Amino acid sequence: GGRIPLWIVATVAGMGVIVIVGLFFYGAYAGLGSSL
Amino acid sequence: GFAWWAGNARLINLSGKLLGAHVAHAGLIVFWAGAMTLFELAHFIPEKPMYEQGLILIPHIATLGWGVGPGGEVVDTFPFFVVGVVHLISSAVLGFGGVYHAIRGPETLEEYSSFFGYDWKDKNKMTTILGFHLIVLGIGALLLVAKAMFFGGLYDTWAPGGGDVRVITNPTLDPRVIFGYLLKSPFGGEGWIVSVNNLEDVVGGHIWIGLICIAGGIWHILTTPFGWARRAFIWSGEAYLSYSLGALSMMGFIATCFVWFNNTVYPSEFYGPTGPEASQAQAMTFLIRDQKLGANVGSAQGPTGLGKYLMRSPTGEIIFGGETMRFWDFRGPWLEPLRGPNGLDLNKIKNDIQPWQERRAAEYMTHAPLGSLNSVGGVATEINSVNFVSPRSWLATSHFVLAFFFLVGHLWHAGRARAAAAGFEKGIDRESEPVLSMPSLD
Amino acid sequence: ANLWERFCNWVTSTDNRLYVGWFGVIMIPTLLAATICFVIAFIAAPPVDIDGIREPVSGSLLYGNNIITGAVVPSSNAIGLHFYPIWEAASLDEWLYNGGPYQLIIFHFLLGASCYMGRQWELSYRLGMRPWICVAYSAPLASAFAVFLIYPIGQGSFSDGMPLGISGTFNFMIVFQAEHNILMHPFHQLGVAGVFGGALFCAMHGSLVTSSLIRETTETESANYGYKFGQEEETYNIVAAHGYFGRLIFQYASFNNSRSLHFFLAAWPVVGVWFTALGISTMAFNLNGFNFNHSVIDAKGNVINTWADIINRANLGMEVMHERNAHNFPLDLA
Amino acid sequence: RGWFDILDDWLKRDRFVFVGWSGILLFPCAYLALGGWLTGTTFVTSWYTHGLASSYLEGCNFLTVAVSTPANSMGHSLLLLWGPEAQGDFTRWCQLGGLWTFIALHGAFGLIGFMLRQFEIARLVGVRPYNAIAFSAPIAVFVSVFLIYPLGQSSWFFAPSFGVAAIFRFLLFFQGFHNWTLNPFHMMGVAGVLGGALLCAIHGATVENTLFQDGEGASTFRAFNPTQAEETYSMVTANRFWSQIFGIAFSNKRWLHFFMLFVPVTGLWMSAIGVVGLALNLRSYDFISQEIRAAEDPEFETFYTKNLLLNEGIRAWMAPQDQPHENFVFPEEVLPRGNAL
Amino acid sequence: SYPIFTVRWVAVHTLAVPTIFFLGAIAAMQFIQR
Amino acid sequence: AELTPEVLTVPLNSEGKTITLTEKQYLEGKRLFQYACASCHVGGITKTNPSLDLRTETLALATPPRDNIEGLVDYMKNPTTYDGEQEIAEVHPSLRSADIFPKMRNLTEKDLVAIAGHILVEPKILGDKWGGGKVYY
Amino acid sequence: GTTGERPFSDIITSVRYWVIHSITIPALFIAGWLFVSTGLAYDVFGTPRPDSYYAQEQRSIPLVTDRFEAKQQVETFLEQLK
Ligand code: CLA
Ligand code: CLA
Ligand code: CLA
Ligand code: CLA
Ligand code: HEC
Ligand SMILES: CC1=C(/C=C/C(C)=C/C=C/C(C)=C/C=C/C=C(C)/C=C/C=C(C)/C=C/C2=C(C)CCCC2(C)C)C(C)(C)CCC1
Ligand SMILES: CC1=C(/C=C/C(C)=C/C=C/C(C)=C/C=C/C=C(C)/C=C/C=C(C)/C=C/C2=C(C)CCCC2(C)C)C(C)(C)CCC1
Ligand SMILES: CC1=C(/C=C/C(C)=C/C=C/C(C)=C/C=C/C=C(C)/C=C/C=C(C)/C=C/C2=C(C)CCCC2(C)C)C(C)(C)CCC1
Ligand code: OEY
Ligand SMILES: [Cl-]
Ligand SMILES: [Cl-]
Ligand SMILES: [Fe+2]
Repeated sequence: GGRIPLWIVATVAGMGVIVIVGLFFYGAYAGLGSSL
Repeated sequence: GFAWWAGNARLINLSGKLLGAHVAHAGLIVFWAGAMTLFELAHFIPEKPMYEQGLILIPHIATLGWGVGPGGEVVDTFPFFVVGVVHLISSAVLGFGGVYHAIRGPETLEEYSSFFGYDWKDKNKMTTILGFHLIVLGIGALLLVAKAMFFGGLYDTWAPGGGDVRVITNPTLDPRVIFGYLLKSPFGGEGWIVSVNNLEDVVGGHIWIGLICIAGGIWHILTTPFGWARRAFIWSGEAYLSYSLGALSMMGFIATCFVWFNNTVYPSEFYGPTGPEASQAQAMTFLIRDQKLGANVGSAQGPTGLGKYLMRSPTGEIIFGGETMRFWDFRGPWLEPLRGPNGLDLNKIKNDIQPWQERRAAEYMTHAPLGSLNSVGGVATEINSVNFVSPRSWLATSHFVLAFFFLVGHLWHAGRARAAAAGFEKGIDRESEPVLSMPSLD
Repeated sequence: ANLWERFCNWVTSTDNRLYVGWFGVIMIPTLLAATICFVIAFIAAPPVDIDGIREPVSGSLLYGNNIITGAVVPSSNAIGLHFYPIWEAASLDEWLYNGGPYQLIIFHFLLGASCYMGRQWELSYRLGMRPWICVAYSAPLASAFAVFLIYPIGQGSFSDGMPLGISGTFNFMIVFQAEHNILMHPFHQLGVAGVFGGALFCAMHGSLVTSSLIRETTETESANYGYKFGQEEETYNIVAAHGYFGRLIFQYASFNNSRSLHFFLAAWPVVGVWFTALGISTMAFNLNGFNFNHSVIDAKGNVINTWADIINRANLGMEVMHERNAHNFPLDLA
Repeated sequence: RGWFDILDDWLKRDRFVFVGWSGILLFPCAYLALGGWLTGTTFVTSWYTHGLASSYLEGCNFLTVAVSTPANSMGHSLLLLWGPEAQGDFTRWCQLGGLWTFIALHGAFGLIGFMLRQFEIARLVGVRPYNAIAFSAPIAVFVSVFLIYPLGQSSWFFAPSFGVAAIFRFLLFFQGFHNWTLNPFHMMGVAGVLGGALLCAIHGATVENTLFQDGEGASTFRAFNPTQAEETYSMVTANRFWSQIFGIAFSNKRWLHFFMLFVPVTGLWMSAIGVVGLALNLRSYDFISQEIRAAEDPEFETFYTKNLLLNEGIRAWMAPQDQPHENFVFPEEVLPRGNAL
Repeated sequence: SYPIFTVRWVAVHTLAVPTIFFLGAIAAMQFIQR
Repeated sequence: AELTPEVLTVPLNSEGKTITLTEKQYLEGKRLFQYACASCHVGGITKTNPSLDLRTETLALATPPRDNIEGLVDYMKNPTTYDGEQEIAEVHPSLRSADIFPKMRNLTEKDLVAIAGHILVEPKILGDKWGGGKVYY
Repeated sequence: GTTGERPFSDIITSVRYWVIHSITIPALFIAGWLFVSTGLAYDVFGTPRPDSYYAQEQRSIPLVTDRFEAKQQVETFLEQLK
């Protein structure tokens, strides 16, 4: 019902967004589309 | 009264918690200076110009005379390491006091001690705090004078021989020179205080500023605001914040122009060439190349009828031609040897250009401060290859943005401080709407 | 009843049909000077050598322009950022040839517009209002500073400021894109979103309030007569509007607090236009839009073009043609 | 009360996402237009239609990905999956540009579905249908730009491709080829879009700075109640302020909100008319009087002639790569260029 | 008493399910080399 | 298409001997060219003197021919004008002048080979783009 | 002001929800990854791999130039790679 506290769900979800987006920006400098 | 998104406004009348917020925030500032310097140093390569490496703090230290020798060559990186470690260490002490005063310390100070406690409306106390900080600032400016005169000097891009560290023995004290700057026009060829082009004036200005600040600090510790000042201002914490926001705004705009135009306290050796500098260097480069091929650059008429390489400014000075005609107010150490009383001297141009001047112009022309947000260097149509954005573009743009927002911050808090002081910041009283007791306009 | 106090009472009087105020004391002369010079120049000024190459550009109606092509032309590149008032010229003829009127107009206007913003604060204070309408206006004002002052400062010349004319504006735009790739700059992208979104929400709010007007008139009269100026009761049913819009999307995507809604209406285009003003203001220092030219190459190293490379082709065309006689050297560094 | 009424009942149940009869058209078509765009920008090339990479799979980023228009050789083919060009081969269909028609056609029917939804919900709730009427403006823009415009030209190829930078290319194409900034129908659109954004900001700010004090908190949001009868801000003070600041002010709350509907909707409708003209190359490209004088008098120069030189650079420099099916070979010596550059 | 499967449930997963699949595919793409 | 040994095969000297680079050497030479040369020679042009480019046909007609590894390695040690008549070490980066061009200090002999190999391979991939300038962007 | 569905905040803070979705989410992420790492995405969509935009000595785009032979034209371009 209200087990996992909401503020913990938001933190983990938010850091998951940061990870995925960060990996896309790393990819702008490596491999395809990096100009190298 | 305030929602969570305005939560720091709950600190307005909690002097002990507000002290913790300020001191913790100071630790953040000193932390960034410490960590950024180490990051820059960890990434530093001495064989590359600083401005090819995205450095903004190391160039500030080098300008003070630490770590560099003739020509701006980095000779010793240890002063960079020390400046960064000492800042980094000090942020722990400020963080420690900050969080203590914000969480555990007394919530308000005025019960604990009449010295440290304050009421925003106490004009005597407020000007006393101001005076203390004025003295600190005045000491701060004298530290730069101390470094320049007694502890090794400052880096001087104008020094004969390519630039070098130089002790300043004759700072300018003549107030006609020092205050003459404050009264120069900000327009082209004049440049207000941004035109300061020698270290003697820089050091002399800081002697003056230190004395004025210390004098003003003692003045404000000893006095209370006069009645004309009392009737002209709003006396509240938010009003004081709004005044400082306006001041920071003005200073950010000035700093923007300082880093964009000035190559004295922002040496091009470290920060790269200025916009005007790089544009002048391109004309120089092709003057040199064409003249070596046999071109008589003095007599060469360009497509418009103006000289292809050399023309006159609107007041007659011989200057570089092309679109760089706009940049003829540029002055720099690699170019001044070619200047006579009427501008660029054609005899010196024919006979006295040195290889070091050819190299420098080629270098500056190919490091003009143009680049993309993803750090592709050059004009916007250039292909990928060169990873470069000038430190001057980074420092100018960042501080223009900050200066703009702080001007908006000033408007926001100035208007609110006025409304709060008069009692209508929360909206219009339905039972006493001023317009309803006014006559109509028609 | 002192003479200075009587003047002071008139300047700040809330009974003047148009509020004057202390900001108005500066605003009224500077705006009149700028307006009068602009009208006269637009109609009659002779051609101006904007680029300093002795190639004058005709901007005024009497010299063969219409409303769309006419302009007050920016001042000569030979002047750069030098201050050029009338009394620095040997003659008005000189001052006109070199584009002196543009400087007089933009300086008087930026001063008068800045005081216009202050005047908005000032009257709000005399009427007992909240103070932040002037903060909304700082977004268009900052945009005017960017194209009239900031961009010339960073580029070194008022000759690269935006002309006071319709076709001159488009000229400024095209050249800006060739040299800064503004379309690929995120602050301009945010400006488009502030301007597109502002138009969207204007139409949304207008249609939702109009949709939920309470029946107060007959079919033979304008519904507008169902509202009387200064009536105490609201004129539409916000719960009905909320009930419609919440079902059009989903419930929690619709406002039912009018204060929150109108604050949102204020903030979206204001912040978007702040960013686009900041975009011009930072491209003034040549921090340009994203460059993905030749960012995709294949296993051998062949360039694989993207739409960014097509943009570059168009930008190259604008680059090579603009100011076709003003460049003697290969790089257009300013 | 037969099967039709029973279905009516279920479609109009009050639920988290209202469905309605309009939902039968809207939800499939909206989902497919959107899913088609995300699929194409993640996975699908434009190599065979444009000579362009255009997907994340190929190395593109969010700004450069696109679902690109079909090759010029397809004309205005519907490019049905089962049609004569792809012949039911899903892979060939992607490579020939079929996702573009898929998205444009499903998007069009989704827009219809959305406007019917606005009608349907308004009828059930009991409000006037002005939100639907305002939405006519985005519809006119979409159909004029994505359908009418390429239908007047040689092929779909010249419609906008669905991507950030592809649309940027569309803007610049229209400058250099149509001189679209010079077109009074676009200028009226500009005034409607910027006038709408102005009205949005100025109205929001005015309400927020003429509020009545209806609570004691410093956050003034809490002092509003959706069922209160009373106006939450002072129209009388707002009118006085603007009358003294600007000379004139609104006095009628109904006119004001109608005008906010009117200004951006009308602006968009005007621009759509101008694009319909450009479908036929019916441009406002030139002023004949300027051209006659400038041809005869080489000292006559305006911002108008300056811009046409820019347009000529754009055309000659982007056309070979932008219209690859035409096999334009422009030797270096024919390219228009000013001095040095 | 709350149902588990609703029209809402369908709409949510209609969007959420291919979204995570797509994020997985785009993540893998960051490691492709030419 | 791919980086095959045939494209990675470039002349070693004027005599006609050839050398076949590795992919690694090509990528190394591209990185080093960007580090030490691209600020003036991006895309095979010369920003400060556009009359002279890095196209193979241009290098072939220089005196000392420079369309081979040896000629290019020698140029990076002791650059001359295009006719061979004067040494230009004091205005052009080289090992002979690494005191005034500090980026040349830490280039080893194999770095020079990779840089030279990059310059010779790249026109084989890019064609007219290499040294063609903005017309071919 | 509710339509009878279970509130979202109740679902995502519930244990059972996380029991199911700590499996379903990584599985979907892994499936999408494999769609690319196995190369299936190239084949399904016909997207060139980095080695198959051009033939070895080829600098011409394989542009479709016929409406009704288009499918065959692509197929001939592909053969000329292998
Ligand atoms: C520089 C940023 C900054 C600083 C210094 C402060 C400081 C403060 N805020 Mg503000 N605040 C900020 C940003 C900041 N805020 C932002 C961005 C928001 C928007 C979300 C808010 C919203 C906000 C609200 C809504 C409120 C405050 C309040 C407060 C005060 C009490 C907070 C408290 O007791 O928390 C207690 C919190 C904890 C005990 C959790 C642990 C926090 C610790 C300090 C983390 C520090 C970790 C650090 C690594 C320690 C290093 C130790 C080492 C040096 C030895 C305090 C002075 C409150 C106030 O005014 O009270 C009257 C209040 O109500 N703030
Ligand atoms: C401007 C910042 C500032 C201000 C106004 C205050 C003010 C106060 N603090 Mg706080 N504090 C600060 C920073 C600050 N502190 C920092 C940085 C720390 C961490 C070290 C602390 C840690 C701290 C603790 C742990 C306690 C206080 C207490 C107090 C109160 C009594 C202090 C007293 O009588 O000392 C008398 C004055 C001195 C002993 C001064 C000695 C000489 C000093 C250190 C020289 C200063 C160095 C120089 C000027 C600048 C720094 C050098 C640097 C730039 C390299 C007073 C309200 C006490 C309190 O509230 O009691 C409940 C208490 O227990 N403070
Ligand atoms: C952080 C710095 C600071 C701050 C915030 C204050 C704040 C204050 N001071 Mg103090 N003051 C300071 C530093 C400071 N002072 C220093 C260093 C000195 C020594 C020189 C003095 C000397 C001083 C005196 C002698 C007096 C004050 C007074 C006052 C009060 C009224 C100020 C006023 O009306 O300004 C508004 C400014 C004016 C009315 C005139 C402005 C004229 C300037 C030069 C215009 C130029 C602005 C221009 C647009 C920007 C370009 C700069 C230009 C110079 C080129 C106020 C509490 C007054 C008071 O009540 O003291 C008890 C007073 O009589 N101050
Ligand atoms: C020294 C500077 C300074 C100081 C001390 C204050 C202090 C204050 N301000 Mg002011 N403010 C400032 C500058 C400053 N402001 C500037 C420059 C502006 C213009 C933008 C404003 C605009 C402003 C408004 C509009 C309001 C205040 C308010 C307030 C009060 C509440 C602040 C709060 O709780 O925020 C809490 C903090 C947050 C909610 C978070 C802010 C998050 C920012 C916007 C995001 C920045 C991200 C950054 C770009 C980096 C992105 C990277 C990514 C990883 C995030 C407090 C008295 C409020 C007030 O009037 O109270 C009396 C109020 O409503 N301020
Ligand atoms: C600007 C500061 C340059 C840098 C950095 C590099 N080069 Fe250069 N290069 C430059 C000029 C002005 C010239 C012409 C010199 C002359 O007057 O003859 C050159 C020439 C070359 C050549 C010869 C080209 C030819 O014969 O066609 C080569 C092979 C060359 N440069 C190579 C080169 C390398 C390998 C660099 C990085 C180590 C490099 N240059 C940097 C200007 C500049
Ligand atoms: C109040 C509050 C807040 C804030 C806070 C703050 C802001 C704080 C600060 C803090 C700080 C500011 C901290 C600091 C820290 C620091 C430290 C802890 C340091 C340490 C260091 C070290 C340990 C080092 C080491 C080294 C050396 C020595 C050498 C080199 C290397 C190295 C680096 C390793 C918040 C918002 C959260 C919330 C609310 C409340
Ligand atoms: C260091 C240096 C130097 C020097 C400097 C100086 C010496 C400075 C000074 C400065 C100054 C000396 C400043 C001043 C300032 C001022 C101001 C800034 C003012 C302000 C004002 C105001 C703001 C006001 C307002 C008002 C009014 C008007 C009305 C009434 C009300 C009020 C009050 C609000 C030099 C350059 C040489 C060189 C380099 C270094
Ligand atoms: C076409 C087609 C089809 C369909 C398909 C579909 C339907 C699809 C879908 C699809 C989908 C449905 C997809 C999705 C995807 C998504 C994504 C990929 C997303 C992403 C996102 C992101 C990246 C975000 C993030 C962020 C940021 C960045 C910032 C802020 C925060 C956030 C978190 C928001 C079919 C079968 C019929 C067949 C035919 C063809
Ligand atoms: O863009 Mn191109 O860059 Ca800024 O200057 Mn050099 O040319 Mn000219 O003055 Mn108007 O314009
Ligand atoms: Cl032009
Ligand atoms: Cl030039
Ligand atoms: Fe409203």
